[PDB]
Amino acid sequence: KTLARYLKPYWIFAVLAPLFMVVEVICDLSQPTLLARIVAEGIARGDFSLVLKTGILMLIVALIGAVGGIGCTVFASYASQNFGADLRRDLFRKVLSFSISNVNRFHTSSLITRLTNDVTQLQNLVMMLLRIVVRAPLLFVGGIVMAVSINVKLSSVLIFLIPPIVLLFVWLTKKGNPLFRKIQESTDEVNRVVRENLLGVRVVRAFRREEYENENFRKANESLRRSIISAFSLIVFALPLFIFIVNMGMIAVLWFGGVLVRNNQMEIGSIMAYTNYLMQIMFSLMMIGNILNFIVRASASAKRVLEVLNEKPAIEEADNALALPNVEGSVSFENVEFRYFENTDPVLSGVNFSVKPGSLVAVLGETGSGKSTLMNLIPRLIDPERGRVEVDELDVRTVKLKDLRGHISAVPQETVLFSGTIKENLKWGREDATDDEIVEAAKIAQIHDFIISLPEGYDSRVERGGRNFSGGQKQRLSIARALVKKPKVLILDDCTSSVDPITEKRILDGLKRYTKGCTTFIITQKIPTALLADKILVLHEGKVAGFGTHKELLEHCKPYREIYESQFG
Amino acid sequence: QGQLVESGGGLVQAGGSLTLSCAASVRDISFFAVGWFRQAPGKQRELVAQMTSLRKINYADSVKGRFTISRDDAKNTVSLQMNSLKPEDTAVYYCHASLPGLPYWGQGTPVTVSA
Amino acid sequence: TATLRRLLGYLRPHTFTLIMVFVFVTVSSILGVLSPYLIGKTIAVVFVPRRFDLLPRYMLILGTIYALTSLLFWLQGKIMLTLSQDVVFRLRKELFEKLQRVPVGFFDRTPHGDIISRVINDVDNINNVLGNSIIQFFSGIVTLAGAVIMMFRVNVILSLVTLSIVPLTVLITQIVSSQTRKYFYENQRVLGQLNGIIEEDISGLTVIKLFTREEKEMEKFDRVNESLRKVGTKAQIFSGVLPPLMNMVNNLGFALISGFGGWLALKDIITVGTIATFIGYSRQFTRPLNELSNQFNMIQMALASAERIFEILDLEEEKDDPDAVELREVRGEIEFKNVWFSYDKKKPVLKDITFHIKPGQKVALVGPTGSGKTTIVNLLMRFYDVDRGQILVDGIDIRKIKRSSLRSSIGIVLQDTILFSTTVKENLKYGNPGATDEEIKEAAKLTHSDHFIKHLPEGYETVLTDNGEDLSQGQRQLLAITRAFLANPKILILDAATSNVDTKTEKSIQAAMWKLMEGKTSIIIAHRLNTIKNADLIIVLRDGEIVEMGKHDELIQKRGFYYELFTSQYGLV
Ligand SMILES: Nc1ncnc2c1ncn2[C@@H]1O[C@H](COP(=O)(O)OP(=O)(O)OP(O)(O)=S)[C@@H](O)[C@H]1O
Ligand SMILES: Nc1ncnc2c1ncn2[C@@H]1O[C@H](COP(=O)(O)OP(=O)(O)OP(O)(O)=S)[C@@H](O)[C@H]1O
Ligand SMILES: [Mg+2]
Ligand SMILES: [Mg+2]
Repeated sequence: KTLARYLKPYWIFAVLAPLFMVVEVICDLSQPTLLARIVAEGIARGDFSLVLKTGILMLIVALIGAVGGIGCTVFASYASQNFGADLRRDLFRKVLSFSISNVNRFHTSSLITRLTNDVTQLQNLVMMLLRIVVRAPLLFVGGIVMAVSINVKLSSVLIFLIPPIVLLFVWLTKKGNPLFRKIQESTDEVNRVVRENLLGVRVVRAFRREEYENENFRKANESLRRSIISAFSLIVFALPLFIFIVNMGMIAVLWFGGVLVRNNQMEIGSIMAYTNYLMQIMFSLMMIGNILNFIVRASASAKRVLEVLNEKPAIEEADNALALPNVEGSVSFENVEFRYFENTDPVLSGVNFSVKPGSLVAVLGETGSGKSTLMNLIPRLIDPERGRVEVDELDVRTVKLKDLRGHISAVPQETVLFSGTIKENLKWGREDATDDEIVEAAKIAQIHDFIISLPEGYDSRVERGGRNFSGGQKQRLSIARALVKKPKVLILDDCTSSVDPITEKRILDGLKRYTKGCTTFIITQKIPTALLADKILVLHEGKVAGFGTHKELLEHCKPYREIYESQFG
Repeated sequence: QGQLVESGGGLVQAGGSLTLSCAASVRDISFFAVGWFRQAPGKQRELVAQMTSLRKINYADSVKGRFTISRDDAKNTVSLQMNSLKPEDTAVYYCHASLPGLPYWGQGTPVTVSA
Repeated sequence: TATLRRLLGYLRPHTFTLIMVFVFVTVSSILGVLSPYLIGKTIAVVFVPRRFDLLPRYMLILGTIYALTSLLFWLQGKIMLTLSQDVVFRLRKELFEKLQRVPVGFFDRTPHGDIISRVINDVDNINNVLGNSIIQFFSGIVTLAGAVIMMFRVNVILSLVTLSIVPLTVLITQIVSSQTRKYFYENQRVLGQLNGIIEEDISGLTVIKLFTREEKEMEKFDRVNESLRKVGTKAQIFSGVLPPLMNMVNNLGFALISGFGGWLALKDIITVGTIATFIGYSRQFTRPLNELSNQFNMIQMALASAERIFEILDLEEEKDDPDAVELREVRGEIEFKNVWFSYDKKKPVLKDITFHIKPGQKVALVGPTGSGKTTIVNLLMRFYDVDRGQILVDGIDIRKIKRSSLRSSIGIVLQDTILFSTTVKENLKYGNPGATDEEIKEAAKLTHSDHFIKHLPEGYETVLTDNGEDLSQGQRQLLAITRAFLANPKILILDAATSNVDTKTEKSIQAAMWKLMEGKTSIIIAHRLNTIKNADLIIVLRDGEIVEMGKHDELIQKRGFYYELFTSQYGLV
């Protein structure tokens, strides 16, 4: 029902599309009889004055139907395509608003099918309807009325012919819809199988399990073709049944027709006219049955589209939220407790510590502590179940998302670059950042040395995933991109994990120099890189281990001593 | 980089006492383990006292109990106190800097036990 | 022209079943022409004799005729549906299996979304040519031939007037069909373009929300979406422009029948009865001609999509040497001989790479960012080949040994960790499918992986999210380390093995890790120099040249680049 809202602004083209079909059906049905009237007068009178004058008139009527016919296509194609194009941009906007969880509710491989194929199914429905939206009822309602004057007491037979025809498409709606949905569900599997081999082809080739994935694709390809033949069988089985009711209807006409001869209710030549009207009623009945078959395929695809739009994102901006134009960087945590799944144990719990603005903080701990998770609470990537996160001694939820995220920059643990060029990728933080600004940030991250040593400098092609560079270069670019945004709160999740110890030193000292009034946080694994920070924070198993100087944590904090031991002895 | 300066030494009577100071310049001791070695004419570089950054001392069983190690973190110097000197102690004492596979040796302080 | 012959080329083994389709469609069409004529002929022998004389007798005859025709159309549709889906299935299978043969040098440069679209959308697009367009074509050619013989029986001279417009009918169809295929192909490439942004943005949305590129990626989408809208309308209009344009040619045709039947009607020749009868015969000839002309234009939609299908099938795939040797009794001998490699073939990445690794050696490849360490590893895995140089694995050259046997001897742990979306157990089981749970659980307990698997909702049977991002970044690494250690190869590559893994847990594996690493050749890449220091050979790389070589202690006293690299770890001077 909500799908009509996208067809609402293009109602001008939607109302003119069936209007041209009325012009078309009139210029095609009345023209052969009108041409015969010219012929009829051509034998009655003849001459140059009557035959040649009507010869110009017949060419005009043929042009009206031609423009009326092509006019129906143009007014419908524009309406069907604009429905789909505006539906896609509204779905993509909703998928862009989705949180990491909302992208994992519907599978990443399913969302692609929803935003393309499921749009196309509804797009074809608008195209199929608009053509026979006025052609189907006018040839049925207008078809029975012309036959009403010919048959007497045979109206009861016509009314009794409605329920078996209604049952034919109602059964097709009951069994059809779940089976037609299984097609769009099986496409998500071949979508996933292809994406698995696409993202990580090097893993498949290294272990030679190409034949295993070939078998995995064959198992999903057979699953798709069998899901199609299961729903389409309903259409094949409805064909001999629907055709037989038309034949049974003709049998009812012939049986009752012979009785009318005995009673003298219908003339000897009246059977010719009624057989012509019967064809027009059955052809119009077939027109409704054809679009209804598209409806069961479109309804299964409509559910998939609407559920993406009606899906509330896990992270939402408050209606009465106050936008923050300036952020000081006063990071504070008040008994923060977060869990991903109800059945599993808490990831983070009882975390309470205040952070000074401008100061560099080193965060250390074992693999699976909650370093990345806690750092995701600051730009509101995850909402806690118990406790609250505070930025500038005010809650994160009360501050507008676009305003809050604009002041906080981060360097993820798994660096992911996108399509375009180095400059096109770096301008993610700030598109308004001029060449002079973006260069100085790259001189901090040591990447500028290499940026210029490329075929087109900052305009050197960067392929999806950053895969067209070295591990450390992707990482080196990722640092400079966060510095470009010019933050007041900075997050460095394993900043130099794929970088050499010499460049590592140059990057860290280059940061402190350009973070004089920015709350910098660095998730570090190394002790000598952790000493560069003012206050060293420790995390272990989930809870906060210790917050203080290096001299304090060696005697007080127990897990800190364990990490320190593996590096010095 | 690394640099090691040795203070003290000289000659002392048998069954006495002496202090050996090992100063580490352009280096911070607080992170690496401290070491002490000795080389007598015809003897290998045998360990005297070894102490890791986490405070864990391992003296050699033949010099054990008598010798006492000291590390002054604010001064950045490692001291080795000698108690009751025997004729076996007549060797040139060396200081050692640890770090994971990145060491540095001392110059050598003179120690001669008279009988 | 060529694409059509190739498209129908998949129906070549189906010919035997297709002959039956031609038989069943012809019988049903002949019964479909006789049945509307028989009801109008026998009705004259109903009004004259009346009563139950001939009225109920003809119902049993017609009842069997209408039942046979209804069963014929059902049988036609049922056997075609199976054949249609099997041509689609084979086309889909031939694409995925071609990708597995195609080199890596395609995957990185081409967008992923366009590849998915070419299998999910473009093969779903060739469903309008199969079944429905096949039955109608064979029904279309029989009715056209069946009516042309009827027209020549009436008048040979009058049939030539209706045949003189036929070359002009083919003329207008060929102009429309050429443009219809032109716009429909552009529609499919832009669909794949849009599919590219969809896939790319979704797989990396966390990054987008972090740098607030919501409107920027929306405008990046809207630039392609509005372009898809502008080509989409042109494709749809041109597809449905032939039926009303052909209706105009029909109406102009009947205008000439009445036109010529007016000037000639003035003379003794041409009667009123002859014009009305010939119109009925021309109508039975125009109807299949309109359908065959429209079907040829409707199959252009599939022709444009199948054109994008053959582009992937025409791509140059990975080809082994004809004298491909399977490496038996693998030891672990690795040797490079003045290797020179470049990715873009313009800027040389590796400048003279030469070293010798004996079997059962721990080699530590070290150096700064973008040196060429991963490149040396990728060349060894034969993902890329040397421009001028030699790689000799166990004495035989890398080119002569088949990729199938070369990768059988080497197991890897990639720099950027990639995981499948199956159970944890099935993910670790990759590289060695013969591995029992006793092998899997004991190995995972040694690499500290089992510590976090027993805490998951379904344990070892916990179905992982795409790339396993539902775990910590280090946690994923420990999974990949086991996977390769389970695959048990004679040569192992630990390229950035413990980057995201903590210094404490990394040491906890080291002892048990080396026990599994003994009696095998392993090349380990790391910037954690103090962990790789105990390796049998240390190769220091710079710009793509070997600068320093030998063992740790020898290289420290040398005060070279390795010393500068090592001392840089500890910022205490
Ligand atoms: N597929 C590729 N296409 C183009 N250039 C590439 C590609 N892969 C790597 N490079 C370049 O090749 C050089 C070396 O790349 P790698 O072998 O990945 O580097 P590395 O020694 O592993 O360095 P890290 O990962 O940053 S420590 C760099 O200059 C890269 O930019
Ligand atoms: N999206 C998620 N869904 C479920 N569990 C998660 C998710 N992200 C993280 N976790 C779990 O949360 C715990 C801590 O995760 P992280 O914050 O990524 O760890 P970490 O301290 O950064 O460790 P590293 O990345 O390996 S240094 C682990 O037990 C993870 O399995
Ligand atoms: Mg992490
Ligand atoms: Mg690398």
